[PDB]
Amino acid sequence: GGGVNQNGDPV
Amino acid sequence: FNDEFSQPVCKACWSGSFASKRGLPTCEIAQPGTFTNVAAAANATFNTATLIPTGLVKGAQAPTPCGMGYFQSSAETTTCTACAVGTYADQAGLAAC
Amino acid sequence: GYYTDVDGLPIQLPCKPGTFMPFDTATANLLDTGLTVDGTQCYTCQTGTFNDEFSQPVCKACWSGSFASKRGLPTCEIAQPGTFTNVAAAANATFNT
Ligand SMILES: *[C@@H]1O[C@H](CO)[C@@H](O[C@@H]2O[C@H](CO)[C@@H](O[C@@H]3O[C@H](CO[C@@H]4O[C@H](CO[C@H]5O[C@H](CO)[C@@H](O)[C@H](O)[C@@H]5O)[C@@H](O)[C@H](O)[C@@H]4O)[C@@H](O)[C@H](O[C@@H]4O[C@H](CO)[C@@H](O)[C@H](O)[C@@H]4O)[C@@H]3O)[C@H](O)[C@H]2NC(C)=O)[C@H](O)[C@H]1NC(C)=O
Ligand SMILES: *[C@@H]1O[C@H](CO)[C@@H](O[C@@H]2O[C@H](CO)[C@@H](O[C@@H]3O[C@H](CO[C@@H]4O[C@H](CO[C@H]5O[C@H](CO)[C@@H](O)[C@H](O)[C@@H]5O)[C@@H](O)[C@H](O)[C@@H]4O)[C@@H](O)[C@H](O[C@@H]4O[C@H](CO)[C@@H](O)[C@H](O)[C@@H]4O)[C@@H]3O)[C@H](O)[C@H]2NC(C)=O)[C@H](O)[C@H]1NC(C)=O
Repeated sequence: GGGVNQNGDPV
Repeated sequence: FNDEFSQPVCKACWSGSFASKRGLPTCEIAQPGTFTNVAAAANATFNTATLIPTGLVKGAQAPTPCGMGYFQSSAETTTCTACAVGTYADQAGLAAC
Repeated sequence: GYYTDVDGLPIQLPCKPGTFMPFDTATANLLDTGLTVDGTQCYTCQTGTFNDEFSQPVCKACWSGSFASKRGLPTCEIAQPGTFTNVAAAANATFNT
């Protein structure tokens, strides 16, 4: 999750 | 989402899918280069004595793009796979590095 | 708005249209908690914002009548007949001279 803004669902 | 007639509760979008709009009859499927993994999403369970469903946790609204250095090729998935030697992924959300 | 990810790059490269790069972590616009900027990573645009220009320090805010549901959209999505979007607080970032 690098370079992904607003964060996201964990892999 | 909800796809049936005369329901007392909606249904939670599963992992690998999302519902971005309101009142969708079907869940949208994540596309290559993205994924949704909501582990707490669950469907309502009907109380067989009172016929009332209680536990609903909504799914994902938007898909998460794969991070830099990772990629995803299949559509309905819950994870990103780092690609092997000789290849790289310098953008977020790549269908193939 | 510029980045360099490998050693000895001749020129700064511009962030691609869907992404942005702020001055630093403190003065950054919408950018989440754990994310830090050190000049090696362009960051996507938050949902509800968009960007279509190269080498930008901030993402642009989607106007009333349109929306951005995914991450790092080069363009905003137009609301369709039957729906609408009215955010009165939406505003672009103003530049200090
Ligand atoms: C709450 O309760 C809900 C009750 O309906 C429940 O909804 C149901 O959820 C299930 C999933 O748990 C939906 O299942 C459907 O399965 C289809 C196939 O799934 C996978 O297909 C693969 C096929 O292989 C191809 O693709 C793979 C990669 O994906 C690739 O490797 C191959 O080469 C092939 O190209 C297969 O390998 C896997 O093993 C699986 O079997 C999906 O395609 C369905 O997608 C749907 O398409 C429907 C078409 O009409 C559409 O109606 C749906 O909206 C959706 O787009 C889907 O994934 C089941 O459909 C769904 N019920 C309904 C009617 O929507 C919720 O899951 C539950 N919520 C929670 C959180 O538990
Ligand atoms: C922050 O800064 C941003 C800087 O860019 C700024 O983005 C810009 O915002 C403006 C709007 O404020 C965008 O304008 C564009 O207008 C186009 C048309 O809008 C209306 O179209 C009428 C034409 O008539 C048709 O439609 C009417 C009803 O809509 C109908 O009655 C007729 O029958 C016709 O069907 C026209 O007369 C009116 O005067 C209006 O102008 C839209 O189509 C544009 O949509 C874009 O399409 C582009 C295709 O390449 C693309 O850029 C996107 O897909 C986008 O959806 C758009 O709405 C202007 O384009 C936009 N700039 C960029 C580069 O995107 C933000 O608004 C600002 N944010 C805030 C909060 O201030």
